[PDB]
Amino acid sequence: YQTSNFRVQPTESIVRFPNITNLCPFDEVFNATRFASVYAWNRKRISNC
Amino acid sequence: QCVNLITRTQSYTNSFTRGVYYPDKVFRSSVLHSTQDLFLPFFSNVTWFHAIHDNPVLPFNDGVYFASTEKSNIIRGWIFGTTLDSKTQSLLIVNNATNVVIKVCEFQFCNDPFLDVYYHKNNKSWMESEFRVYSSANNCTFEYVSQPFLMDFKNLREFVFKNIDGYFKIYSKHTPINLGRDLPQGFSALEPLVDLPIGINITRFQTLLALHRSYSGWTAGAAAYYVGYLQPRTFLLKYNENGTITDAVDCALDPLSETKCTLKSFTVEKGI
Amino acid sequence: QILPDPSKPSKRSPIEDLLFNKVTLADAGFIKQ
Amino acid sequence: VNHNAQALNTLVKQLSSKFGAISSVLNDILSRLDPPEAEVQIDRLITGR
Amino acid sequence: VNHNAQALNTLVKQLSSKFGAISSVLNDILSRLDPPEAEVQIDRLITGR
Amino acid sequence: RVVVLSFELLHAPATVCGPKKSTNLVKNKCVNFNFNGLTGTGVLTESNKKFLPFQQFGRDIADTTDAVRDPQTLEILDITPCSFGGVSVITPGTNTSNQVAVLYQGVNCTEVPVSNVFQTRAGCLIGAEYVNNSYECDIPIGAGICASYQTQSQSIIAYTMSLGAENSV
Amino acid sequence: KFLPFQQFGRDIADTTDAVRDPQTLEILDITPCSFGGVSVITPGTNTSNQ
Ligand SMILES: *[C@@H]1O[C@H](CO)[C@@H](O)[C@H](O)[C@H]1NC(C)=O
Ligand SMILES: *[C@@H]1O[C@H](CO)[C@@H](O)[C@H](O)[C@H]1NC(C)=O
Ligand SMILES: *[C@@H]1O[C@H](CO)[C@@H](O)[C@H](O)[C@H]1NC(C)=O
Ligand SMILES: *[C@@H]1O[C@H](CO)[C@@H](O)[C@H](O)[C@H]1NC(C)=O
Ligand SMILES: *[C@@H]1O[C@H](CO)[C@@H](O)[C@H](O)[C@H]1NC(C)=O
Ligand SMILES: *[C@@H]1O[C@H](CO)[C@@H](O)[C@H](O)[C@H]1NC(C)=O
Repeated sequence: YQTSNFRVQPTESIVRFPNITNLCPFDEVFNATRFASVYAWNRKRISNC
Repeated sequence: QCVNLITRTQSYTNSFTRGVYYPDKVFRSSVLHSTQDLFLPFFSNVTWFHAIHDNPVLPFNDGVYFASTEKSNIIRGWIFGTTLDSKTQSLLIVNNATNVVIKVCEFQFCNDPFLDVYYHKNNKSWMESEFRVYSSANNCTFEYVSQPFLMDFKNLREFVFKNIDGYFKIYSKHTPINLGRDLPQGFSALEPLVDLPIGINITRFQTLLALHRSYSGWTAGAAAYYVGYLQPRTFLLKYNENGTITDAVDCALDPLSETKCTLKSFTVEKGI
Repeated sequence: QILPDPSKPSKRSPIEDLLFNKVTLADAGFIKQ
Repeated sequence: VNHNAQALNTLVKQLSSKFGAISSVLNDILSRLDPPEAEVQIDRLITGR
Repeated sequence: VNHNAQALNTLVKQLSSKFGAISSVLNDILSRLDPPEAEVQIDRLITGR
Repeated sequence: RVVVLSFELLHAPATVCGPKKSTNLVKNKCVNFNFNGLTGTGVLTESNKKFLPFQQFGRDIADTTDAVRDPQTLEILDITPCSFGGVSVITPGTNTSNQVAVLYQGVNCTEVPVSNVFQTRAGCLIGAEYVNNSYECDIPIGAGICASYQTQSQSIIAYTMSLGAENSV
Repeated sequence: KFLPFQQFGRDIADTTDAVRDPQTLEILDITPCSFGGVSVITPGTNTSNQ
């Protein structure tokens, strides 16, 4: 008599993503040799990072 | 600066079975898969331009198939965009024989965009300037550099450009051929070398040319290239054991091809 | 041609061997799946 | 053999049909929507299957 | 002959039934309603048919 | 010194945002995996499939994912589903005995835990003792195997069935 | 031959197959336009592509 079904339950989860390599950091904007005055306040675009 | 290429020498040719590419990044082995995508239909009409030193205006029309057979790098890059009057973003792709440069911000684009080489002694020489390709640049949201597209017989270079959902996709292939009967009869699928999250609207394009100076010298040259257009069609692609598109069927070419797509096989037995 | 062949591992006749080759079985995966 | 194989393939490929619901995969239905409004979509998937 | 004719006539008659939709003429559902409701009504007709 | 970060989430594709992290890759074990947003469950195994360098997934004739490429180690991993099956209970009548055997249909005996464990082609048979005899079939189990209630204390035995008494005319 | 008060014309399956013209008072049969399956007769591709 076919009484039930069984499953093997997944023990644990894994998550994998590619190497964390290409970062444009904020060291270039915080470790600046000299900042910019307010009337000429420096501005940088940050994209694809 | 802006000395024009007043030349088209337009012609028309058969596409045969050329512009097939990989529609996704999925491996498949020994399978026949039906894909409904933007393809270059079999045996369509591809325009064959000869450029010698006007109207280099071209549309985009859901995507472009581009091909060339020039031995050297007379063909360099491409200009893409809806309207090219420095109002909205304009893609620009350029090769400098060591990398490839892609920019997006609006450019002036003097009405015959072309590069020049003009041997120097300034640093050493050979900087291939840009001053009147587009004059000005501002508000540049994207920029990209890579190993150059136009690498390296006859050496057919095929490119497929399309623009979907803010992504500019570029597929290509470099097939060395011998008979040189323009587009050869056979099969060769184009792998997806680049995807760019550019998010701009592309409607017109143009190419770019080299034009060395004599010693404005601008020594004359000849560049031959084909352009075809892509539209939505269903194809039956045949992936071999390794995952390579080895063959394809255009389901709307003729009644036999529609039968092949219905049976989902490349061989059909006697019957109705 | 119809009697079992003893040389072969499975004791099938030549005609039965031909029959089993000629039909390509699909859903016969039982022990290992 | 072929008739049964194609019946099974029809059954399997009918799993990925939304039957009018907002999507076919159950996990997307559950995460995107709250339990009451995702209940309708899940019930439609259930009756279709 | 009669059984075949009866089956075909029942199939044809099933076209002029609402199946819970507010009309049985797809043109009426299209014209008199809006997508977020005409679409659902048409889908219910499709399920019935 | 003051720095102000201003965030644009315009309708163009997004390209700047935080690390996604990665946890380690458990092979030979039914896990709940997620490779670059491709989620699923199953047993990950090393494979000899050769993807093309731009190809990240593998698909089956029925459009289900058979393989992945690990986004860090450029390695192809086959994915098999976890080991579901049916469970049948073999019994002599309760008029006879309260003793039973269990068949786990179409699964390997190794992964059974959800006493006389035998591996048939119908599945894993538990609680029946296999014998090197042959009787007329009593309870049909599967690929040539039957079960019966035997004496030599009574127990449940599994055997390969006998097609009949041999006879040479 | 419609009766002078009739406008439509219906079949056994309750589909219109005649109309009286409101201007010339003429009766026009209505026939569905045309349709049907399309079959491809082939010898084997092992034999011809015709
Ligand atoms: C450079 O930036 C780092 C950020 O981690 C900071 O700790 C360090 O003090 C900075 N050094 C200089 C010289 O700006
Ligand atoms: C292009 O190449 C030339 C020489 O090959 C080089 O001087 C120049 O810097 C390159 N341009 C870019 C943007 O990399
Ligand atoms: C790719 O397919 C060819 C036949 O078309 C075969 O000879 C070759 O071995 C395959 N590649 C590999 C890595 O086996
Ligand atoms: C059972 O699993 C072991 C290892 O897990 C394997 O070696 C064996 O072949 C398997 N048997 C069957 C019938 O699948
Ligand atoms: C990822 O980083 C690891 C460092 O352990 C390195 O061995 C591996 O080659 C890298 N892979 C990619 C695809 O960057
Ligand atoms: C309708 O008008 C036409 C003129 O366009 C006329 O010839 C015809 O007799 C009229 N019929 C009726 C029923 O009014």
